[PDB]
Amino acid sequence: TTTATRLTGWGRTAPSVANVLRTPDAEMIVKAVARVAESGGGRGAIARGLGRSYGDNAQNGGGLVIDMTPLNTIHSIDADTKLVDIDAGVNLDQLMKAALPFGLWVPVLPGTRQVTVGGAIACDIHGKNHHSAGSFGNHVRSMDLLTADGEIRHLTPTGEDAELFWATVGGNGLTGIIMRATIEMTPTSTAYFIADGDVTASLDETIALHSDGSEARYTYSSAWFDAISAPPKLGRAAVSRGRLATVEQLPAKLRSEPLKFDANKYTFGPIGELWYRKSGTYRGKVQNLTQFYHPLGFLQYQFVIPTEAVDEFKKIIGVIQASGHYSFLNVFKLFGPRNQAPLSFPIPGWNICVDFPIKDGLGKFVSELDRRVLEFGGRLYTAKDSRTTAETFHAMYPRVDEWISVRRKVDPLRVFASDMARRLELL
Ligand SMILES: Cc1cc2nc3c(=O)[nH]c(=O)nc-3n(C[C@H](O)[C@H](O)[C@H](O)COP(=O)(O)OP(=O)(O)OC[C@H]3O[C@@H](n4cnc5c(N)ncnc54)[C@H](O)[C@@H]3O)c2cc1C
Ligand SMILES: *N(O)c1cc(C(F)(F)F)cc2c(=O)nc(N3CCC4(CC3)OC[C@H](C)O4)sc12
Repeated sequence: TTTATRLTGWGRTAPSVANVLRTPDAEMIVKAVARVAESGGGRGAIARGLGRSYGDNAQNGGGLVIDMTPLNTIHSIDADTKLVDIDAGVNLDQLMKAALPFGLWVPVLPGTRQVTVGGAIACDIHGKNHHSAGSFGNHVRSMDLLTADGEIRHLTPTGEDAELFWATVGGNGLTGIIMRATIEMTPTSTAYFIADGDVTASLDETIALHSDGSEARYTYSSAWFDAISAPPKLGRAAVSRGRLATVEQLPAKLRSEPLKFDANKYTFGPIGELWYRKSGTYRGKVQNLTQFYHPLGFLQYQFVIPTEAVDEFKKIIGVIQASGHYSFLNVFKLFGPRNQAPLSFPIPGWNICVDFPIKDGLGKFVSELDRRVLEFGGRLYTAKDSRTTAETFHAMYPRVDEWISVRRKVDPLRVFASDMARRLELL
């Protein structure tokens, strides 16, 4: 039933060999776990979704990895309660297409639709609407968790078992296997966005745009920013903000199916600077999911710095541009309020995603970035991380001990284990 497979995260780095189970039969998954629990210690088990996490949180070298993608039954969708009851292996793309005809919108979407509900919960994923909607965990009304004792537990965010529910959110698989969840969806009357585009010339302008109160007018906000140019250019951005459109805001051609699923010589001169300002500046543009949300040998790096530490954030950015490591795909956003999950990554503050080409000295440079992020009160994201230390991680998440204590109640014999758990000492 299990196949010895060579696994890696999305970054295609740090491989380890695991016996991978792949079954639609929930019963065989249950017996598998009990089989891991019976054989004493061993290197335990971990669930895996679509493998989109860049790090080592869904591989388990020398142990068992359970592939959850064949558990992809959508059980029910209800437009009146706005609830969706789905297996953990359903992906958000499948969920998005199933839910649209009910006037229901997946409440948190990440940069790719190929992620499982299970993965979305376990990494407590965020998106472009974090400042208005929180993260994925905020919208989960219930989940069924297969715990180390072989029993399936029904968890809810309030009432008893709350502690365990909030340990599972952003718990990277380490409380057990989410089999099934109920999600509350966002009502919508269209599959479209209405978007305002703003272009800044400086980091200080980017920050001001995000501090002037304009952010409250928009449910979705993000920006591509310059991580390469010298200041004051550094941190100039193409900002894209907006909301889901209502049917009366759609052009006529689109009002009958409102919920339809869907370099040159001038380039571095002043004429292109002008083109770039023009084409990035607009009001009330209607856009489908792709145009607005997916507008598009590397090391993905993501951090958030708390809101108040704006000087510190600016400094980190400068260290990056003077580093001699050049990143082109840079996404910036201001996160809103955090949730109660002790290992949830997002906090209110300045979030950035960069992508460095693997080069001589990068490894030791990002270690130095880790220290700055730590010192400035931020954290890195397990979904993006393959290489930080246990000591850095623990200090970045001061509620880790509180989280560890919950995991020890639910998994006393350390039945659930991963490459990340051992590296980050969450085992
Ligand atoms: C191109 C790209 C863009 C991205 N953009 C964003 C973004 O904008 N925002 C964001 O937050 N993230 C983003 N991500 C990261 C991605 O959203 C998360 O890594 C997500 O957790 C991946 O889902 P997955 O199903 O592939 O899970 P995997 O990568 O297979 O697993 C991730 C973690 O979830 C756990 N897990 C999976 N299934 C279960 C289950 N059934 N029960 C318990 N635990 C489980 C795993 O054990 C592992 O710890 C991006 C990734 C890529 C490749
Ligand atoms: N950081 O990676 C990041 C943060 C956010 C936000 F929610 F915090 F704002 C959003 C976000 C995103 O929407 N997309 C990202 N992509 C990274 C990789 C990608 C697709 C989208 O970019 C080009 C390449 C083809 O794939 S990251 C991101």
